[PDB]
Amino acid sequence: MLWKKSLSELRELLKRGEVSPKEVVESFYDRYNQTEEKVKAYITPLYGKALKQAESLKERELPLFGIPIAVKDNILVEGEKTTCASKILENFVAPYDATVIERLKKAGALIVGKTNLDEFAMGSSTEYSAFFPTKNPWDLERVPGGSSGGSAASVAVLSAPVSLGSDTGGSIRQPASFCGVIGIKPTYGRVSRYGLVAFASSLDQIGVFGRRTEDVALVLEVISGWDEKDSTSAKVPVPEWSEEVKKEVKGLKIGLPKEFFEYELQPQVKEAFENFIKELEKEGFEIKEVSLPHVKYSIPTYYIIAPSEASSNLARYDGVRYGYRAKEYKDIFEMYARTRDEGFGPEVKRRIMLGTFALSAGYYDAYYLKAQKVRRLITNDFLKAFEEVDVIASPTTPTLPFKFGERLENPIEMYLSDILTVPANLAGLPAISIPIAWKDGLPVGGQLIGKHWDETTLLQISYLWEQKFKHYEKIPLT
Amino acid sequence: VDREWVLKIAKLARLELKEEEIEVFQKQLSDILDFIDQLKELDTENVEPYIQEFEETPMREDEPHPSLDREKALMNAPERKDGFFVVPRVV
Amino acid sequence: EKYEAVIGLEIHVQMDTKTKMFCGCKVEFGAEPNTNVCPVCLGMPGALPIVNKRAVEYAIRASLALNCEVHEESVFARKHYFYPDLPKGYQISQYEKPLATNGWVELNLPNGEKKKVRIRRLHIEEDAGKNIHEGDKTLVDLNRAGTPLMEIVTEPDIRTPEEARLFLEKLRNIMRYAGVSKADMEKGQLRCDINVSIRPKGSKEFGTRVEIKNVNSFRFVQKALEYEIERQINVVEEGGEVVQETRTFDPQTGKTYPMRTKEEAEDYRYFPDPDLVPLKVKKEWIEEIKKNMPELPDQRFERLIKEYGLSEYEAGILVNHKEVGDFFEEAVRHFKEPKGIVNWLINDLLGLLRDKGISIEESPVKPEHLAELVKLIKEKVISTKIGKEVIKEMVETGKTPSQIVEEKGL
Ligand SMILES: Nc1ncnc2c1ncn2[C@@H]1O[C@H](COP(=O)(O)OP(=O)(O)O)[C@@H](O)[C@H]1O
Ligand SMILES: [Mg+2]
Ligand SMILES: [Zn+2]
Repeated sequence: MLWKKSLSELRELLKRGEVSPKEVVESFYDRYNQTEEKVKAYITPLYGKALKQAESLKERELPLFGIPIAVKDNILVEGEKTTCASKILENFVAPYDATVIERLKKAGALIVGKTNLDEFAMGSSTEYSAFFPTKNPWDLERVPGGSSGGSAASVAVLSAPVSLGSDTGGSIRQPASFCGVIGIKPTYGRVSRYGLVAFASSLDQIGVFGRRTEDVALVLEVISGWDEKDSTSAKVPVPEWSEEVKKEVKGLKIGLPKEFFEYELQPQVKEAFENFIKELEKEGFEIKEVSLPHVKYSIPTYYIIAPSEASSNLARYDGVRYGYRAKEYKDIFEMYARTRDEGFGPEVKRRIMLGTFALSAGYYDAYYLKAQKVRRLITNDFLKAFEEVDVIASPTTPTLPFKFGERLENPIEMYLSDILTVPANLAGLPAISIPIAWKDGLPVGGQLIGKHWDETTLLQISYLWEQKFKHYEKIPLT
Repeated sequence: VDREWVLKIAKLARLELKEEEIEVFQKQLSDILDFIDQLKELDTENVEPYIQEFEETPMREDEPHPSLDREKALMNAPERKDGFFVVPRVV
Repeated sequence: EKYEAVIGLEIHVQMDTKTKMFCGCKVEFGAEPNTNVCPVCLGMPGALPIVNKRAVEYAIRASLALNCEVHEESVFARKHYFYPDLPKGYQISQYEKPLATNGWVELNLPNGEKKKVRIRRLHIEEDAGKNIHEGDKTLVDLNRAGTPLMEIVTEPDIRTPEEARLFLEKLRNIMRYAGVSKADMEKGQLRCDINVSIRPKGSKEFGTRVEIKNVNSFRFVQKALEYEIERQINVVEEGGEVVQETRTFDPQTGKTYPMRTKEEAEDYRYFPDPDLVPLKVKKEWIEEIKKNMPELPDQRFERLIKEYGLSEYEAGILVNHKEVGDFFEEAVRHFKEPKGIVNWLINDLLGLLRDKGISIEESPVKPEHLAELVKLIKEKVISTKIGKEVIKEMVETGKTPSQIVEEKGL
């Protein structure tokens, strides 16, 4: 049905003129119109604009020639609103393109819309979007995850085939898990953060959602690589991932962290994960218990580091150069303090307060500096475990997709969604969430954490898993 | 943690909290501060704070790049005048 | 006098780079508001800083010229505060782990004695923009935001308003000789905040500190200090305690004033900018900058005294205004009569250019013309009396000495 087709199916059709870019966009546009009222994946749909851009698109040999792509609304797309799902940035028109958007555009991709998120990418459910909640296409009483809720969701309903999100502490993987889709956050430094509205600079990474491992491997290859506009982007050559996913490496090893046994899992998740591992064992993977003596400290560490960097990075939203400004004020001080109280959502305001505390002199040593040290302890656990094993596996999430309002009561209950996801951001490691089962009607994600720069292996295992378990065929909303 | 504390931190952060928020953020922040207080247990004398690996500091040649068009630089501005960003007067 | 003044200075020096500290926008004076500006230097969402290599190179050179220990690893830190001229809500500078530390400047005092003022630190940081007030509004130009600065902090080693000025003059001259900054207060290239306390003579304890901000010339720092020292001595001997505050200086009145606003400073919430890796400075690069260091004023001073046999009065003039020494040496090259050339340069040309209000870089009399004129005086082609008549018209016209000798008869 066209929107039902993968990028391989679409590429062959586009290369031989059997279809045009415009038709592709039209197809997904329809599926968008079918789904959007229920799902609410987008803040700013740009199918209209992509239609027009498609007419002038002609060179077919471009790696992403006719491909529609949704983009999270904390990644700048020039000339269109980048809201970060915030009141403080509604009506902010992006004056420049994120480096990844430049690279996709150059590769023929067609940006089809700006995707909903937790405000400033802080949250695990998308409920903190200042505008409206995005809903899980497999059960609209359920959350799609966060913060990249809309990017996961739209890939799930196939209102777009492939999608960009960002991952500070699980913001691609978790949503991938919840929406029954593939989602990867590459090694810290693999993809530029130029044009990515910064949350936690030392933790943020753009990543990719898709339904087929090749789709994800190609979009990632396109957007990855050194950027001169980003000091933290690595000068490391990008592997030819599209040619590499399909290969098979013999005698790989999987680590099951002993410390993860102590983690409260829903029985359905536990069952699905055990089966994922048994089935991988059958295919010849060696399965080993590993130790990460410090992982349990990941959450506390993250919820000191992330808020801290966030209070710093959000200092700039001030009513002076752009965005929202309060209407009533007697002073510059009031202008500042009113603009911000009114423009920022509650979770954001919470991490700002916590952050400016953790950086305050007198508390910096016991808070942020301490956390950055424990962070090295946690990274070192991984480097040592990677001496014995090739990837580390766990569930992506301790639970099945939860209900709206369920984790808004105590802010902390929201944080606990991240317990299996944050360790990879702390260690700067790549990590993928792939769908491993459907339990009580709901997707379950399996997570693989790889060594620095080893997205190849993560992707390879993802390709092998999909051949056994064809999750790309499970399409929600008919 | 005090009302005094909440107000002092919000001042630093330039948040003019509404009276509803001051009370909620008292409990929520207290809870979060108890929640994240796990790290004292660990010994970090003799642990280096985390930095990403790098061989040399990334630097850039001293050569001009085309600036942003002033129109685009100002377009988003709440108030502009004569090429300037406009804010209420400061002392 | 019973008391003693203790003075420390905090100097921000603008680096003569083409480009800003953390983006590729031009550093230039008097552009149209918000034209040399950037997603980066504008503190736009998503925009990342990239360190300027020449800014780094210049800051190392300046550190060495100030006799500092240059630290092979230093860290950019975020310094947070909210102000309309500071786009990101923070200034990127250095804190703990600055570039350079433990240096010194030598002052030559009128009485002939030489004194040292220690440099506590030199660190790299970016500038903020500039505000203009107009009615009930402030107008913000961010052209200057992100311009590279060296923040130079003195130990409280200065004892006298005159010493404070002399320090500032030497610092300027070292910066100029090293070629790192033009360092003229007039153009905002050098800022200076003054800190001062008093102390019973020969005491080792430190008195309560007053900070005087936005003093705009080397002369004004002397005047501000002159008064403030008097002010504090009055207070103390009247039985009062001197109170710790920031004050302002009015050039028109020559007085220092407390501020109407009891606004205390706020925690800067310092931490390493996570957009940047540590500044790692190879020993090999320090060595290379050390080996290729331009000549510095104290060195030049002894060299001229030797190479040309000038007096300490003469060489001092030539070294304190570098372009005068440069002129002299290019002239002495055309005609190897050093004694004759300094005479005619100092006693004649300099005063004639001053009167016409013209700098030595732009004088109609080129080093060739002075060397030529001094040739005619030495070789007895013309007399001193005639020589003084032709130099006046040389300045007036721009014609060679030989040109106007012919045009008017030998
Ligand atoms: N009692 C004092 N009298 C004069 N100058 C002082 C005194 N104390 C500090 N200073 C000067 O003030 C500047 C910095 O002061 P300091 O208190 O050391 O750092 P800061 O106040 O910037 O954190 C230095 O130039 C130092 O010499
Ligand atoms: Mg400074
Ligand atoms: Zn710039």
